[PDB]
Amino acid sequence: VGFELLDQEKFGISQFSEQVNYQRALEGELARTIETLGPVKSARVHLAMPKPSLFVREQKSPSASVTVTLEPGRALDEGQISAVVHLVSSAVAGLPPGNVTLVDQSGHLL
Amino acid sequence: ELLDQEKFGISQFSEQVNYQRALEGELARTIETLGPVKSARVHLAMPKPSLFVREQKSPSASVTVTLEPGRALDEGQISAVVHLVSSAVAGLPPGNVTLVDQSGHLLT
Amino acid sequence: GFELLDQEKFGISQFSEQVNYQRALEGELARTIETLGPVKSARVHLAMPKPSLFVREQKSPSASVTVTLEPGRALDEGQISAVVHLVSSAVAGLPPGNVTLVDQSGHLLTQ
Amino acid sequence: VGFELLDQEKFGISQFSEQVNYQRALEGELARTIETLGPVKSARVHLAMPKPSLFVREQKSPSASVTVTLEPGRALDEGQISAVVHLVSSAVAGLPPGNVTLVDQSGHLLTQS
Amino acid sequence: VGFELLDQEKFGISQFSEQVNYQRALEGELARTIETLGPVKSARVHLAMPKPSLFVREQKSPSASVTVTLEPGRALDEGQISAVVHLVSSAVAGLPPGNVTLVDQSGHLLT
Amino acid sequence: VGFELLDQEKFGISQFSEQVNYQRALEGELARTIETLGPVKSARVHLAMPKPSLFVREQKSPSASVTVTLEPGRALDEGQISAVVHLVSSAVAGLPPGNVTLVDQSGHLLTQ
Amino acid sequence: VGFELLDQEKFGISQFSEQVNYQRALEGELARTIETLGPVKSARVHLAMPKPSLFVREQKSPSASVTVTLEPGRALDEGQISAVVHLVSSAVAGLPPGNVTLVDQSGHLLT
Amino acid sequence: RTLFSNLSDQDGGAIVAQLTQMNIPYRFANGSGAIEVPADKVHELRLRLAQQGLPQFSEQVNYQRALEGELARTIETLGPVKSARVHLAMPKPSLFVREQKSPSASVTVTLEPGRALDEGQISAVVHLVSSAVAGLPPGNVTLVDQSGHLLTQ
Amino acid sequence: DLNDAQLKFANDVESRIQRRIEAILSP
Amino acid sequence: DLNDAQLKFANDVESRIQRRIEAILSP
Amino acid sequence: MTPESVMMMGTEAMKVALALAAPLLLVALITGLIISILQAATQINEMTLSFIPKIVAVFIAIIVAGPWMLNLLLDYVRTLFSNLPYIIG
Amino acid sequence: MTPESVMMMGTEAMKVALALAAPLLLVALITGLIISILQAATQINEMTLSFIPKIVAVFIAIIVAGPWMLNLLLDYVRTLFSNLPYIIG
Amino acid sequence: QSWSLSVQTLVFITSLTFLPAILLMMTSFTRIIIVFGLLRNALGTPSAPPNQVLLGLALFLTFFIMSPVIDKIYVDAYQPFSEQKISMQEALDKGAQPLRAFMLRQTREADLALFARLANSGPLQGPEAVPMRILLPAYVTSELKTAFQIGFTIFIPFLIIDLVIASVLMALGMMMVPPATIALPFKLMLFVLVDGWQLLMGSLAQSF
Amino acid sequence: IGFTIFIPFLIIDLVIASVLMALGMMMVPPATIALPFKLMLFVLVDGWQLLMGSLAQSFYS
Repeated sequence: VGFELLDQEKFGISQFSEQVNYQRALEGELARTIETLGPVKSARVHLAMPKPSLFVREQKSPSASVTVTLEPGRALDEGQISAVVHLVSSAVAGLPPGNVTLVDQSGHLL
Repeated sequence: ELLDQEKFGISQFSEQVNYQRALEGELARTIETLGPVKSARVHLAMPKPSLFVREQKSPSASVTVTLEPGRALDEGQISAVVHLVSSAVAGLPPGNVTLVDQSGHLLT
Repeated sequence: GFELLDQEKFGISQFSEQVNYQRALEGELARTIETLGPVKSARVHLAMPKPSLFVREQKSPSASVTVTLEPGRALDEGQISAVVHLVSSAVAGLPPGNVTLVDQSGHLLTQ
Repeated sequence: VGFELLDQEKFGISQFSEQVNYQRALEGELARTIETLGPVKSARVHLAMPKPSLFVREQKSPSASVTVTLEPGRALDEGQISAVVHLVSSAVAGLPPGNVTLVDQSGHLLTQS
Repeated sequence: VGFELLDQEKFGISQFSEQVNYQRALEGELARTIETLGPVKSARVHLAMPKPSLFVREQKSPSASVTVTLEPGRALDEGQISAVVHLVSSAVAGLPPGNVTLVDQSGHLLT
Repeated sequence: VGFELLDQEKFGISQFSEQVNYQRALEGELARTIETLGPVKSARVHLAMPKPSLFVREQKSPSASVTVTLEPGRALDEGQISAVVHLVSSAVAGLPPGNVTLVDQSGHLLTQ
Repeated sequence: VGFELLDQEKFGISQFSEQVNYQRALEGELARTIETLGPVKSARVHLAMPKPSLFVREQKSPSASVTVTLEPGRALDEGQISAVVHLVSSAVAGLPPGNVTLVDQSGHLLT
Repeated sequence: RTLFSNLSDQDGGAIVAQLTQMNIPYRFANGSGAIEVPADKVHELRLRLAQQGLPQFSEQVNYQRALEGELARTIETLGPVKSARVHLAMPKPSLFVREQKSPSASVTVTLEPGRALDEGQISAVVHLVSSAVAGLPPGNVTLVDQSGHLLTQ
Repeated sequence: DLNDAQLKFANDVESRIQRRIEAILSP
Repeated sequence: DLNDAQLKFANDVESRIQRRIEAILSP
Repeated sequence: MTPESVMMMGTEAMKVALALAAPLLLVALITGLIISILQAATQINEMTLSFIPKIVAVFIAIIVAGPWMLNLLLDYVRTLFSNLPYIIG
Repeated sequence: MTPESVMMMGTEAMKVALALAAPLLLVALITGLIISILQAATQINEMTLSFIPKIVAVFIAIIVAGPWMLNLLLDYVRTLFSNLPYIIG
Repeated sequence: QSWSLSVQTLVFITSLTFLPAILLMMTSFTRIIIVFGLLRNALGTPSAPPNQVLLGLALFLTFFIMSPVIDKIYVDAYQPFSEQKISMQEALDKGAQPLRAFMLRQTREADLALFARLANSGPLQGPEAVPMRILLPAYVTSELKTAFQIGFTIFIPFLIIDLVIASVLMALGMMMVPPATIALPFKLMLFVLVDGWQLLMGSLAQSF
Repeated sequence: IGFTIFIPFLIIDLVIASVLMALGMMMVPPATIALPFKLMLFVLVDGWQLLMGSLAQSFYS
C-alpha cells in the first residue's frame, strides 16, 4: 500500500495502471496523516482525478471524499474540519477545497 | 488487491473492467464501515463515448445498503453517502447516485 | 459472477470479452436484487445493442428482471422503484422505462 | 446449452460462429426463465436477428417466436402473456414487442395476431 | 440434431459450409418445436435463404416450406395454422409470413 | 526515503516515475528539517506539483500541506510558523507562500 | 551529502537524474561551508531551481531555504546573516538574494 | 443493573471493549443479549457510550412512557442538565397504505443557570434517543432548551 | 424531489419564526 | 409516473396546511 | 504523446506479433531439432535433410491455425482503428 | 563551431548509436554462440536451428530494455535540438 | 457605416486567392492528407491509389467534417449579410467565431503558449482572447503533430506482418528471398479483410 | 542547422539495420522499419515545438 505498493517490483505494467498506483499511494498517505490527528482513529480517502488533455480547452477539477472515524466522543472542531480540507486540497494538483467532502462514521457531513 | 493478482497483461478493456470492479469494492467497503451499515453493494455505470458526435454522457451509480437490524440512515447520512460515491467517480453528478435499502426503499 | 472473468484464457477475442462482461453484470445485479428482503431469487437479462454505424440517432439498451418472492412477500411500489433505479444505473445509458420487472407468477410489477 | 455452450471454445471460431453461438445461448437462457414461470412446464424460444440495412423502405426488425408448454390446465393470464412479451423483447437489442409471438402446445396464439 | 451437428469437430470447412450448416440446424430446431405441438407427430422444414451481397443490389426475401404429419385425425386449428406461420417467420431473419407454406401429410395446403 | 529513496534505481524508470520519486524525496527532506526545529516531534509534508498552462483565467499555483506534531505543550511561535512557511515555499519552484497550509496534531490551522 | 556521493549511480541515468544529482551536490557543499562558519554547528540547504518554462513572458528565478543550528548561545551577527545570504545567492545561477531565507534551530527567521 | 439489552454481537463486543478500557466491571447476561453493570454507573455509562456512538395502548403508552422516562433519567445525568423531558411520537401502525411514516422524538432540557450543553453532549443525547427507538433516525430528534432554543442543528 | 426540498425549507423557516415569537412571549 | 409525484406533492401540502390549522385550533 | 502512451502500444502490438508467429516458429524449430537429432544418431552427413520436413510442418501448421491467427490479427487491428481517435488525446 | 566541437558531437552521436544497438546485438551474439556450442557438443549441424531462438531472444530484448532505449534516444534528440542555437557559426 | 460596393467587390474577389491556403492550413485537409500519404507509404506500395483520388476523397471528408461549422457560419454571417442586414466587416467578424471554436478544440496548449510567447502576448485571460494570427500557427502545429501521431500507429500492423513473415522465412531457412515481396499481398489482404478504408475514415472523422 | 538535424534520423536507421542484421534478416529493407520509428521520435520529443523555439533563438542570439 502507498509507496511500498508503488515500489513492489513489477514489469508487466502500463501508464494507466502506473497512474492508478500513484493515486492509490496518495490516498493511503493522506488517510495516514488524517488518522495521525488526535481525534481521528481511522481515515479513508477517495480521490477522483479526471483524465488529462494536452490541448482540449475543456477544463475540469478533481474531487475528494474523506471518511473519518473519531475516538469515542472526540468531535472534530471547526478549525479541524478546516485543516483537513486544506491538507487534502493541497495534496491533489488543482483540487478546489470546495470539492472536498468530509464525513464522520455516522454519516454526518462535517 | 484484485488488480495486483500476478496476472500477465490481458487487454485495455480487461484493465478497464477491473479498475471499475476495484473502485466498486473499496466504495462498498467504506460505506459498510459507517456505523448503521452492515453491508454495502455499489454498481457503477461508466458511460460509453459516441461515434461522430461530441456528447460526454455522465456516469451513474446504484448503491444498496443493508442497515444494522432496525437502525435507519439519517438525512445527513443520505447526503454523505451521496457525496462520497459522486466524488469517487470522475464527473459523477450526485443526482445520478441512487441509494436503496435492504427492503427496496429509495433513500435518495 | 465477476469470477467467471478472472478464470479465463488468452485466446478469447473481443466479442467473447464483451459477452463475458455482460454475463458478469447480469450475475451481480441478480445477486443484489436477491439480497433484498422480499426476494428469494432474481434473474436479470440484458440486451445491450452493439455499435451503431448503419443506424442514425443510435438506440438504447433494455433489461428484463424476473424475481421470485418469499411466500407472500409482495414487493412495495417503492421497492419496484428501487429495483428499476438499480438496474437502470448499472447499464450505461439504460432508460428506466426499458426495464421490465416480473414476478414468479408472470405479473408485470413495472410497466 | 446457453452460457455453458460457450465454454469449450476451440481456437478456430469464425465471428459468424461466435454470433450464432451467442444467439443459441440467449435463446436457451430465455426459454429457461420462461419455464421457471409457474404455469410453464417447458419453453422454446427462436430468435431471428438480422444484421442491419440503411434504407428504411428496406428495413424489417428483430423477431421472436416463443412456444410454451403449460402444466395440465395451467392457462396463462393476460398479465402473464404481457410479462413474457416484456422479458423476450428486452433480452433482444431493439426487439419491438409487437414482433414477439407467443404460442401454446396446442397451437393457440396467446399474443396478438 | 441440428445444433448438435454444427458442433461436430471439423477444420476443413469454408464460410459456405458454415452457413449451410447454420441453415440445416435452424431447419432441425424449427421442425423439432413444430412436432412438440400436440396435433403434430412429425415436422419437416425447408428454408430457402438467398445468398446475400454487401452491396446496394436487390434485397428480395427468403421463403419456407413446412410439411406436418398429424396424429390420426388431429386436424390443425386455424389458430394452429397461424401460430406455426408466426414461429417459422420469426425464426428466419426478414421472413415475410406470406412466404411460409404449410402442408399436411396428404398434400393439403393449410395455407 | 527522500534522497536515499533515489538509490536502487532499476533501468526501467519512466520520466513520470522519475518525477514522482523526486517529489517524494523533496517531501521527505522537508519533513526532516521541520522535525529539526525544537518544538516539532514529527512532520508530514504533502506537495501538489501540477501542470502550468498559460490562460491567466485558469492558473493553479503549486500547493503544500504541512502537518506537525508538537512536543507535549510545545506551541509554535508566530515567527516559527512564518519560518516553516518560508522554508516550504522556497523548497518548491514557484511556491507562493499563501499556498502553504500548516496544521497541528489536533487539526488547528497554524497558518491561514 | 557529498559531491562524489552521487558521482556514480552506475549508468542508465536519464539526464533528469544528472540534474537532480547536481542540485543535491550543490546543496551539500553549501551546507558544508555554512557549517565551517564558527557560530554554525550544522547547516541544511534546500534549493528550488525552476525548470525553464516558455509559458511566462519572461523567465522566473530560483529560491533557497537555509536552516542553521548554532553552537550553544552563538547568535549570528547581522553582517554574518549578510555573508550567508551572499554565498548562497552566488552559488545558484541567477539567485536573487531576496529569495534566500535563513532560519535558526528554534524557527526564528534571520532574514 | 442492565446497561443494554438486545444488542448485536458487534455492538456488544464494542461495548465490552469500552467497558474494559474504562476498567468498569460488567456481566453479559447469558444468551440475554444484555450487559448488567454497576447499578450506580448505569446512566453515566449509557451517556458515555452514546458519546462514542455506541450502540396495549396503555402498554405501548406505558412502554412509551417508560422509555421516555428512562431516556429522561439518563439525559439528566449530564452535568449541565437540571431536568429533561422526552416525548416519543411513533405514529400508530401506518393506517394509510401508500403513505410512509417514521418515529420522531422531542427532547426538552432545563439547564443549570449559566450552563450550556456542548456539541459533544448534544450529539450524545441525540444518539442515545435515536438508538433507543427502532427506526428513529438522528435527524428526527429535536433537542430544545427551557427557553425553546433549538440545540440540534 | 426539488419540491420536497422547497417544502422542508418553508417548514424550517416557519418553525424558526414560531420559536422566535415563543421566546419573547414566554417570559 | 410524474402525475403520481405531483399528486403526492399536493397531498403533503394539504396535510401540512391541515396540521397547521389544527395546531392553533386545538388549545 | 508520451513515451508510455507509445511504449504500451508498441508492447501490445509486439505481443500480438509474438502470438501470431509463435506456432510457426515453434513447429519449425521442433521439426528441425528432431530431424537433426535423428541425423546425428545415425551419423548421416548432410545439411539439406531438414528443409522438407520444415516446409511440410510449416504448411500444416498454417492450415491448422490460420483461422485463429487471422481472427486475432483482424480483431487487434479493428480495435486499434476504433481507438485511434482517442489516441491523439 | 570549432572542428573539435564537430568531432565531439559526432563521436557522442555514434556512441549513443552504439549504446542503443549494443544490447540487441550482444543478446543475439550470445544466443548464437550458445546454440553453436550446444550443436558442437551434441554433434548436430543444421544451419536453420540457430536462427530460431535468436529472433525470440532479440524480441524479448525490446520487452525488457526497450523503454530505456526510447528514453535515452529521446533525451539525446531533445538535448541536441535545445543546444542547436548555441553551436551555430 | 459600410464599405462601398466597389470596395466590397474588390475585397471579395481578392479573398478568393486564399482559398487553397484556408483549406490547407485552417481546415481538416492537412491531417487527412498526411494520414493518407502515410498509409500509402505503410501499404508497401507508394503510389497504388493515384494522388487525384486521394485528394478528392480528402476534400469530401473535409467538407463532411466541417459541414456543421459551415452551417453555423451560414446562419451567423452569410445569410444576414446577403439580406443586407449587416456590413461586410461585421459579417466577417461574426463568421470567424465558429471557425475559431473549431480551431481551438483541436489546438495543443503548448503550441498556443509558445506562439503567444513569440508574439509578446502578456495577460491573455479567457480562451476567447487569442487572436487569429496567434491561433492559426498553433492550430497548424497541433494538426501536424496529431497527423504524425496517427500515422506512426497506422504503420504498426504492417510492420508486424513484415517482421512475422521475415522471421518465419529466415527461420525456416529461405533467407535469400525478399520478405517485402511476399509480404505485400498479405498487407493487401489485411487491409481488405479489416475494411481498412471504411474504418480509417471512421477513425479520422471520430478524431474530431 | 539542417546537418545537425539530420544526425538522429540516420542514427535510428543505423541501429535498425544493425539489429536486423544481428538476426540474419539480411533481405529486410531497413528504411521501411525505420520510418515509423522516426515518426515516433519526432512525435515524442515535441518535434515541432523544440524546432520552432530553436530556430527562433537561433535568430535572437
